[PDB]
Amino acid sequence: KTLIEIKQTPDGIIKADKVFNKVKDKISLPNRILYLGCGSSHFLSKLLAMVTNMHGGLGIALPCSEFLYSKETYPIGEVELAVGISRSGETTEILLALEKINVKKLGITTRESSLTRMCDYSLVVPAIEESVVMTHSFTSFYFAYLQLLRYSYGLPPLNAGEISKATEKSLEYERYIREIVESFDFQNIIFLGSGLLYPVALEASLKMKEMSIFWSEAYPTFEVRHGFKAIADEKTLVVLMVEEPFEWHEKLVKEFKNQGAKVLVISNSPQDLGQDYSIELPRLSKDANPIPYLPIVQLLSYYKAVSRGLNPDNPRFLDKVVRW
Amino acid sequence: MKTLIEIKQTPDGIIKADKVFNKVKDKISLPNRILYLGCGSSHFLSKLLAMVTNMHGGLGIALPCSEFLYSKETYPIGEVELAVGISRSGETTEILLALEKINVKKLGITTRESSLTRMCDYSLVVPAIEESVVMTHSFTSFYFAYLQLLRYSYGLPPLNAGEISKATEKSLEYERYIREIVESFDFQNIIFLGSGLLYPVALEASLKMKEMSIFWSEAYPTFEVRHGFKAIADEKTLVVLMVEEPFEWHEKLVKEFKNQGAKVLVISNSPQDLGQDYSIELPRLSKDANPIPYLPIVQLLSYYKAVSRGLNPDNPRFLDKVVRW
Ligand SMILES: O=P(O)(O)OC[C@@]1(O)OC[C@@H](O)[C@@H](O)[C@@H]1O
Ligand SMILES: O=P(O)(O)OC[C@@]1(O)OC[C@@H](O)[C@@H](O)[C@@H]1O
Repeated sequence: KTLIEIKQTPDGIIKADKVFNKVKDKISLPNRILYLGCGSSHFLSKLLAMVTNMHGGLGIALPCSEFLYSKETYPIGEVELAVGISRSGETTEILLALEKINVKKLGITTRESSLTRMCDYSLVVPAIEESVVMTHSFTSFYFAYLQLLRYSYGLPPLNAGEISKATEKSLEYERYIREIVESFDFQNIIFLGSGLLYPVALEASLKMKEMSIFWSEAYPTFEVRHGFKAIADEKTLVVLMVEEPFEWHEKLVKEFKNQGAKVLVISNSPQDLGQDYSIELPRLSKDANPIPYLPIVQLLSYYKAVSRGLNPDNPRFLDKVVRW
Repeated sequence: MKTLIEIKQTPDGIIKADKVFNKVKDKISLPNRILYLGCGSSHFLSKLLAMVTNMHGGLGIALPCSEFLYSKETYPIGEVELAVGISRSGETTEILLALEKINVKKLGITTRESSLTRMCDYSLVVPAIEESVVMTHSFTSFYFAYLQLLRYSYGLPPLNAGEISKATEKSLEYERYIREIVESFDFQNIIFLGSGLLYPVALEASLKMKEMSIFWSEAYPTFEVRHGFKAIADEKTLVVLMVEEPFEWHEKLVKEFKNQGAKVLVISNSPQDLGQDYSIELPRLSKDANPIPYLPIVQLLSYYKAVSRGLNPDNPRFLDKVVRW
């Protein structure tokens, strides 16, 4: 089901737009927003917090358990809205977190659930997934909320059709991605991204980790030179995700190749940075631009998993919903 | 070899830090809104400082230098009353580039007079000198020096340096125990876990293992690990749980990892048996200083694992002591 779900990304964008239009005039997102989630939903929370800041607001993201047990170490301050993100809407930690919150609560989930019952409003984006690994729901949740955020902040709406078609372009790379997995049997991998693409790198790494029971890491693009690069050699694939690369990116690619690693560049640029593999995606509004990158990293993780005889639908030791 | 010698200078580093603090305490006033910038281990130290700043009623945010340089708009920086640039060498290009773009007051934290100190309004020069490419005792020394300055600035009483230094001497007493774990359980990957102030310590611990042993190491906020990340832990994995005051969930988590076949080392300030295979109890200190004794433990673990693999922690492959552009 994992592959089928990744391929439903284009439709997920359309479903998200529909939900946005249904609730847009029922809730107005404020300036100070706290985002809470676990696992992939935490990485989505980080992404939402980032785009909130990008558009002039003040967003902070924290893992549910850190809010539950160590909130004093985080710069939360006054919260005008608390957003709880949970694909299942049943994760014990998010429910525990929200019951401690008194301010307005907005839930983001795929279904009517325990979560929606404890929130004042909710974005129920029906990007249903049977797989334990979150795929198109991440992308769909992001778009639905982004539309709502832009709307609340007085910005023009994004073109859902254009963005959905952009993800169809990402899916055209399926065979090429399969070829990467077939031609280079990497033993570990590093995902790199800056700004909005950093949370995407974190999510990408988790996809690879869950689906492939793999050694995968993720870092803000240039932070990797600070010790982290020591574990990259001829058995490593480095995935650099960048919208508009500059000289430092070319130097970084060269640096990794000098260590023997192979480099895959996913960008919105026609520039040759010296990469071994290249995936060019349609450039969109800066805030929506990360969307087409998700299906690419999801497909890469899926095919690497299959190449190891693993079942991405039900990774060993994992539960679909973490409960306590 | 200098790495082990440097790890063992942790106790003295605390004393050196206290001396610097007392020399500059009335020359530097720390504000409410502070931005912390650093790279690599210095970034993880920045996260720790930002957290303790929040813990004490201030507003601290930490960012890797390059993210501030090229993607600051995606972060909740807001109004900055002070920018703190952390760099052991004081020569990292990214920190120099970051600070020159800032107009507000700038404080540097480094081990030596350098390019960094020359562009800051003032600096905490803590002479915890290190020849190893891997940062060790300078991390805790920098932390203590600033922590004292923060407490003083915020009207709180001073921490007892001698007591904290002694606490790290207790950490070092576990050297044999740690060496023997490395010699008996040949783990192939490792996961460090910590919450609150111990999360940045887990991040730093993981980097120490990564740099010193060219190892597969990961770090996560304690309970976040159940959310998919735990899939890579099995009988070849050592899970290191760092916790000051464990409760019911910690015992359950330890048991969950053992059920996957992994062995668990618990480093805590509690005598409670959570079911761990290995146990290291450290002296409990003031909440803000409590993380200090944990550093030499993880540094020693990374060092011995490196030696067991015939690797030289002083000069990890591919690494430059100072990253320049
Ligand atoms: O709170 P949710 O978004 O339902 O889910 C959070 C999550 O960590 O739960 C356990 C696993 O299924 C993970 O793959 C998933 O991302
Ligand atoms: O800015 P600094 O704190 O000098 O150093 C930052 C750092 O990443 O530089 C490269 C290596 O030596 C690393 O071990 C070190 O932590």
